[PDB]
Amino acid sequence: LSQLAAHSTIPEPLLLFKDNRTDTHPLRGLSQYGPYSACFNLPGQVRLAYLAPTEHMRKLDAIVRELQNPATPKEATNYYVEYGGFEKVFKVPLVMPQEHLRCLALDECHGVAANGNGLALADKIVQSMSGLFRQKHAFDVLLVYLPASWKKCFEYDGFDLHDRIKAKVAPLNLPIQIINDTALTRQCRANVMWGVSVALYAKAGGIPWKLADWDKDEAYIGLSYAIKKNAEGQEYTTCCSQVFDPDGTGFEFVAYDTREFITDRKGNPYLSYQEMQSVLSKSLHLYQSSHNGRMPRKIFIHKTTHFTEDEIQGAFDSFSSSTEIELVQIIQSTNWYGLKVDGKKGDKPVAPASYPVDRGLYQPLTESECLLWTQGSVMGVNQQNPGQPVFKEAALTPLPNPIMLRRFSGNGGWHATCSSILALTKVDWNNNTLYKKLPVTLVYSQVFADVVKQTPEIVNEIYDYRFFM
Amino acid sequence: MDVLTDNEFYQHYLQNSQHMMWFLGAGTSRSAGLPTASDIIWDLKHRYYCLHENQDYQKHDINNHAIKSKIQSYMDSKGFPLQWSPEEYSFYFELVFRDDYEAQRKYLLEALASRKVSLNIGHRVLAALLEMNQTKVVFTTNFDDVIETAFSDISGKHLSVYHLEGSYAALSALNTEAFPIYAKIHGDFRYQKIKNLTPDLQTNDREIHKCFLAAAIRFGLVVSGYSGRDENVMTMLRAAIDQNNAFPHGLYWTVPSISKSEPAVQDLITYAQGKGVRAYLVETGTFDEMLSKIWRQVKDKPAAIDAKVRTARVCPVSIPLPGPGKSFPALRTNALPVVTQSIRCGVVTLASPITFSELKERISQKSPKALLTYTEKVLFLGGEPEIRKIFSNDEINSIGQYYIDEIAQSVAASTFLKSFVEEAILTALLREKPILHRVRHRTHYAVIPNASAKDDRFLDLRKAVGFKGDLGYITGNVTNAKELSWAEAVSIRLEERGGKLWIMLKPEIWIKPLDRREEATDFIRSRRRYRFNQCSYQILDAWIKILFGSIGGGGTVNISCFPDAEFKAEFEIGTRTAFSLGVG
Ligand SMILES: NC(=O)c1ccc[n+]([C@@H]2O[C@H](COP(=O)([O-])OP(=O)(O)OC[C@H]3O[C@@H](n4cnc5c(N)ncnc54)[C@H](O)[C@@H]3O)[C@@H](O)[C@H]2O)c1
Repeated sequence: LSQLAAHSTIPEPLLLFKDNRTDTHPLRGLSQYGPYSACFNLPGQVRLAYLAPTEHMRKLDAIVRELQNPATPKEATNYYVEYGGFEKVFKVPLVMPQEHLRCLALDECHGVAANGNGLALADKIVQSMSGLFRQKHAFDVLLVYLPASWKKCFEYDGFDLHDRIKAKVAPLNLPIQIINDTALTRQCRANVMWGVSVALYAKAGGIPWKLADWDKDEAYIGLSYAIKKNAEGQEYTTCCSQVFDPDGTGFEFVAYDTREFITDRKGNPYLSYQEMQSVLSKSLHLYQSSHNGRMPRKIFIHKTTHFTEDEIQGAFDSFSSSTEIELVQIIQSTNWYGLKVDGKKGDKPVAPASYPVDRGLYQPLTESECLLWTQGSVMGVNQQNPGQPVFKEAALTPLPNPIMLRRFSGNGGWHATCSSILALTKVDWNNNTLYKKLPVTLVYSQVFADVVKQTPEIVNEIYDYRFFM
Repeated sequence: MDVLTDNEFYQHYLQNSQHMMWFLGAGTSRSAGLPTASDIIWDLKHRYYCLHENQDYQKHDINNHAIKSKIQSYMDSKGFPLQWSPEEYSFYFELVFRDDYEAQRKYLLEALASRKVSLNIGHRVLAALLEMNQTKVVFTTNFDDVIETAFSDISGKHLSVYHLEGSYAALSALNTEAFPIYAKIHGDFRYQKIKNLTPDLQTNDREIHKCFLAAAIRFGLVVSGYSGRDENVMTMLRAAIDQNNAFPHGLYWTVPSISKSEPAVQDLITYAQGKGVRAYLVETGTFDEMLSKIWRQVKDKPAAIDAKVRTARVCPVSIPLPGPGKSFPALRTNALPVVTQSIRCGVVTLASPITFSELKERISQKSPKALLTYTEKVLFLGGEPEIRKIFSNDEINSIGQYYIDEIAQSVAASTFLKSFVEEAILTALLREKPILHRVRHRTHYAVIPNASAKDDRFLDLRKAVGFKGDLGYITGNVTNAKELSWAEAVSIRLEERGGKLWIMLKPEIWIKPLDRREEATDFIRSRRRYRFNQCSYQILDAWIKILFGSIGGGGTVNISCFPDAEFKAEFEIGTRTAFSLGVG
């Protein structure tokens, strides 16, 4: 026999908006209700700044003007809702910059970009950026436009021009937003409009939405590493960490550089007992500072690679003895895929379904492994024809691919872990779609480690999330 | 100036661990659950700021490090007390609450009642260091029992406390050299009226003050987790500095971050250096980090103490247990179970050892009809004439068979053996069939032959690959290429999951040259665009019934690899693909 136990489905998580209203569709909830309001937080006047050649300043001004005017999906997009302008939705004015905040680079970067150069272009951008630091206290978010001629040398197998510019800009606490040629092109205004407006508000300091299930007391920590080469040819590892509340947020990191680490035959590093203990102790210190001395009762630790015997003991020696610690490993690629076979009713016997598996289905396999989907059919979010499921990924892959979760600790219960991962999937503010394939902790920690890796020196500081990402 | 690395403040401590006394604070109890004074003060400040409900609530939204600085600057604008000052606590309390002693009591009974106080690594390490006589004198300003509980748990006995009651005993015990002492010191003129302290208790406080002075006359201070909020403690420290030959082995002030230090501690360190005392402002991270790095190099560790300090071995308690389900909406996988935990293999011993690369190149040059393994000893599943025929050399000793038991764990551990088993299974599978065999990237496929792409054996595959019930094409050539012949294929992999062996199938299409894959990928995308659930079900069923004999019987088909040989392999792969249904 080949009966693979029993599966279960997690109901689609709900989001929280202004005046305590809930909806599963982020864009629709923003349209009808507006962003989450907590005190003032001072995104009361989102002031922008420009950094682009004056020959390309007109298009940036045009897109900024378009940000304050309504736009329409223009077709049966099946997901996107009509954009009502920045005054609508966000309930906050957007201020165009004046002449005083129009810094630019004159002519040095064109020939360099035509030659495919790296660090020097970033340093010249940094010098103009310092010219703007002479006036920092005039705006909240900064807009940077890099033309296709500079896109020519955007990256080469590693180093990325925008990534390194952001790496050199972040440690001095000022946010930036990269606008590339795709946003001006692609002739689908509504799709672009929702993707940039939310990011601007998030980087200004606001909170677009928030998970509606926040009463539980837990925390989620995501770890990622990046191999960097410092001076005098020595290998170093930048283990970045980030802690979340059951309602997303998570505004701070712990960036830590280490030397004591083994490496398997794939380049994946493994921290020793002391390094893992130090990283987790600093993470707990960060969490306690931002929550007025509160300690979580349960802690989830998500990592892409497995946990060594030393790393498990290192984790248990960082928190108190009355805190339940549960370690989960998430694997992106799996050899399994699933098909839905419904039917019966009265008409006909069983037959394959017209649409793929549900998003929230999870299937336990063994004593330590489970198959969570986080990708597939989702109902109740259709805008073209209501009452029909939308796969939302029929263009890339005709069938969804599950992900595998392995647990190296924890008492019991697949439901809590799968629900937490599914809920954390929906709270990424840089994407305009419903969900992502991976929980936000892993992707955030990975991109932040990638940004930190490009620093020349050894960093052991605590950063903010607006200035990165 | 007067800054040392953490490494520098780990060799000095290792030598002089016996001549050191500790001055703790509220930061050495923050990791145990109890909030410090800074947390309470910040809570009061952001409540007053109208950042949240300014009457009674919790769950602040954003604290950050920019919002905190904005709030502190806004407070300082009106003329509020400077940061890190003793006046700040009571001033902010009175400002926020404005009398209403009942509301004060509700706030303190809501912020510190349901706080599960629990031990951390640093407290256990300090208790252990108090047990084995390495550290003698410990001073603190806390109103908790973390260290006492740690000592009780680690040792089993009770700690000797010399607070306000029995204060005169501290100096007597120090002179008589009663080593484990844990003396507490009160705050700034406000805890006295909290407990209605008589002037005799004030005389007691200066009693522990003389205790500190005389202890410094003979020890070194490693004060950690302190911010300088009190001025009585700072005055006592200054008086201790003023004593001749104060702290002979040096005074260390450990902070989690130098860039976030306090001006008062900098002033104290500068004064101590000016008077001629070995004072340094070291940065050793958190308290747990410092105490664990100290405990690493502690020598002559008793076995019981070491076992009690660090966490025991974490058992594999990660054992959730599922059960069968009963509901109609089901899920069909792509895995076929394999039930045969026993194979018979042949072996041969070589007088001269050979490497994997040499065996592979010899096979490539002298291709037999046999399979070989390469980890350290060659195991084969071929024929006796062939094994004599391959590399010959007459270095053979014995051909005694080697039974393979519980192949699951061996496949899970090794990698070459898993590939060998997969190759044997596929060779048994494709025997006596017209389907091809390709080994691209160790991901064995099964390509439909173009020569015979008209048999009724593939009629179902053509039917299930067409549109709207019409027959399709399972073999052809790419549109803009005359040398890019394509054919429907399936990839067969072997996977191990918790003691069971599965065979994973995946529909795919195959390209003949294998070196021109760009337009091949474009063609793959264009072909696979419209292959949804209903089409994938039919394609999988067609491939399964093409490969594994026939279905409908619902049993376990049997395949044999080289059936007419002394060393064959038999498998019992099931026909039905694993499914699941449940909830209910
Ligand atoms: N646990 C208690 O009994 C308690 C709690 C709060 C206040 N108080 C009272 O407040 C008064 C002043 O206390 P204070 O001087 O400690 O003020 P404080 O609370 O501001 O001291 C905090 C200092 O310790 C550091 N710190 C915080 N967490 C740390 C960690 N995990 N590791 C290492 N260092 C860390 C902080 O950076 C800061 O410098 C005392 O009279 C004391 O009785 C006592």
